[PDB]
Amino acid sequence: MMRIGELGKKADCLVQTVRFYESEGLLPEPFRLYDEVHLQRLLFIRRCRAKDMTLDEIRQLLNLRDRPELGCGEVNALVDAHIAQVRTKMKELRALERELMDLRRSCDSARTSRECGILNSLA
Amino acid sequence: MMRIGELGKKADCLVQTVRFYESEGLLPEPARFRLYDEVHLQRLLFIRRCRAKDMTLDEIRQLLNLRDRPELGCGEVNALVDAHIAQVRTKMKELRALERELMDLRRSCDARTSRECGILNSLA
Ligand SMILES: [Pb+2]
Ligand SMILES: [Pb+2]
Repeated sequence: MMRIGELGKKADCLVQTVRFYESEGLLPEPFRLYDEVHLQRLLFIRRCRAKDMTLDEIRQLLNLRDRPELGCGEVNALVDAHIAQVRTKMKELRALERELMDLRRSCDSARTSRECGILNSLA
Repeated sequence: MMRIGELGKKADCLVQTVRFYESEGLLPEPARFRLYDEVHLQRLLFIRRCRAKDMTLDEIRQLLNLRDRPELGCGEVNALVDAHIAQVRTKMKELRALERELMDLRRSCDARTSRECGILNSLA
């Protein structure tokens, strides 16, 4: 059994982070003592957040993990939807890059603010 | 001269958005019971174009300060856009790596239960 400080140390995260996850309903119930189940939960959360998952996605995955008898098809759908999201964002960012490159080309090294091609194209 | 509602109509933005920009120091003082004029409209349009090019409120604040000083060199405007381009390029690299990571995750499950789920099991 561990206090929150020792749990945080073992999970390589701050006490305030553990308390954030508690306030968001991501940790099972536990002065308050914690054990191996809580540590493994924190590690699971950590790996999900490192794969860009939101708290809502993690809450859904945890609910499925807690119910081993349920079908896991929705897990595949969650990851597929995330992949689709990232692909759309990449397209948007490339278009933004090209837009900004065009903006940059509108001005040179030796001008005043009054003559600035960037400021003038934004006006 | 215009009230805020008319200014918002002309700039194609909400009154609350105008007030947000005011609270953030992005708009000059009202022309005159607050009244606005053409200068405020052109400012809102400038802000709109900047935000559509992914600029943050801090970058916009910087650009506005340089716009308000026409006698200065505009070299720092070029540097601001160059730094933004560099930022976007790094983000694109990170996102592509994330995409490839998520594709690998998805490949780990391929009519199973949660107990046997390859995705859930790889995250445990
Ligand atoms: Pb699955
Ligand atoms: Pb310039």
